[PDB]
Amino acid sequence: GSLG
Amino acid sequence: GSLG
Amino acid sequence: AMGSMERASLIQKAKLAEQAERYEDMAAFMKGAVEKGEELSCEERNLLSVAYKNVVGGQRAAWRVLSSIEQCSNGPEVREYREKVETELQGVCDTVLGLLDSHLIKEAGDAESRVFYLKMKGDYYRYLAEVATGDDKKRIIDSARSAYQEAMDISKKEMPPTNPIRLGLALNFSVFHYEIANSPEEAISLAKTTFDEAMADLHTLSEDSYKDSTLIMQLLRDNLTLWT
Amino acid sequence: AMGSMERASLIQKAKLAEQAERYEDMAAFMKGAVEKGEELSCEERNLLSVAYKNVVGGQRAAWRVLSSIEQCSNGPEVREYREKVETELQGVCDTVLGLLDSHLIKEAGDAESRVFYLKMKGDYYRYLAEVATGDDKKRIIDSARSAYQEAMDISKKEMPPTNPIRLGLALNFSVFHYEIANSPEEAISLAKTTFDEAMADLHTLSEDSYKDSTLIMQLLRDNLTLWT
Ligand SMILES: [Ca+2]
Ligand SMILES: [Ca+2]
Ligand SMILES: [Cl-]
Ligand SMILES: [Cl-]
Ligand SMILES: [Mg+2]
Ligand SMILES: [Mg+2]
Ligand SMILES: [Mg+2]
Ligand SMILES: [Mg+2]
Repeated sequence: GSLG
Repeated sequence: GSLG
Repeated sequence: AMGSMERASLIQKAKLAEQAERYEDMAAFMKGAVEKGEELSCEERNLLSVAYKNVVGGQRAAWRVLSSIEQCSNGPEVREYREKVETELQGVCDTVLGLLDSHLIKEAGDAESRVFYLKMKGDYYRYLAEVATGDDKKRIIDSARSAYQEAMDISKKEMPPTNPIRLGLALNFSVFHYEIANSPEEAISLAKTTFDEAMADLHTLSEDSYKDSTLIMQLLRDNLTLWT
Repeated sequence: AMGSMERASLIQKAKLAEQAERYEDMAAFMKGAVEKGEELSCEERNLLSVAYKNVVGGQRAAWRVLSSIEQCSNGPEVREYREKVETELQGVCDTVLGLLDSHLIKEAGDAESRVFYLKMKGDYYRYLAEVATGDDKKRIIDSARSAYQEAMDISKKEMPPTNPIRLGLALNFSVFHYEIANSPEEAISLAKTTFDEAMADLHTLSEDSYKDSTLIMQLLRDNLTLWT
């Protein structure tokens, strides 16, 4: 679910 | 175009 | 190691390695560039982050496969090879943390650089925490939280709520809360406040800035959908 | 290097590395297994081939990206980094060729093992030829052709026309003709004869053997569509  |  | 290669040549080769999807090479070129001792431009910080994101992303996905297999099993081989992959992952995190501590963060005075590097420090301690066990796990979690908090404090004072750096920091700190810190309510509150604050600021943006910000807002929304 | 690890543990770890998509690790585990000196079973030969296929496949795709960029450009960096990737590719091919010469091929007496290893020898010389220039290129091409021809001669004498080993050898030798040896007619003739001979033999097969053979026949057909 994090960035990228 | 080869195998795999 | 890359000590004999020109900084500009290291940057050029990092961009070639990105085009070739050779992310271990790209990371080694960017480590060499950092170790030249000069501060990194915006473009160069992004090259550094992309390189190591991809390298550790591979290691994380492999570690997850191996840990799943090891858990199912619970001879020594699965444990041995999960430990080998784990050690190599920890090494990559220790390398990135080392570049930030020597001496990227201390030289970074502008908000865009300082927030970027402190978010990175949070993210790489967060990957350490994903594989850590016990008390050790506590001190690493607290390192991640501290880094993310310092970055949040500067971003809220220095950048607009739609700034993509600020939005990506909030996205990752929200994931830290939900996945590492066992604080799903803090995760949802952060992601919701961050989304609503950016929504309200969108009217200020050009068409291209609007696309950059809304892209990351959609990631906050996708998490909120998953978590609620 | 893997000298202290049990053969069976190397095989087990190669299968774990395949599950984790860690193909460099899988190849190193399988190199260790080969260097134990014992012949490889069918399953183990497939592990060896998959590991190095994936490793060199990555290197080949990267080399193609870099060579394309270098050609467009025609400082030293693109050439330097294409040469680094090229050298590492040649190293991986030399390693596989070395395992086949010391001593896989000479111990392989059954047609399934001997054809498999000689096809591999053809394929890794073929990857060497893809990056080779000039006269050097000639001797490497001839090594590939010789290996493929010996494998074809044994397969035609010892295996049915639908045998997947035999069909995959013919597929790759046909690609060798079209892409390396500048012999597109030989490529089309080989692929067409191989397809028609297998078609005629399908009636002999079980449902599962039929699926294995028709899968490779479709690859010959896809090439024939591309080439005609
Ligand atoms: Ca191991
Ligand atoms: Ca280079
Ligand atoms: Cl690395
Ligand atoms: Cl390798
Ligand atoms: Mg200089
Ligand atoms: Mg609640
Ligand atoms: Mg033993
Ligand atoms: Mg003709």
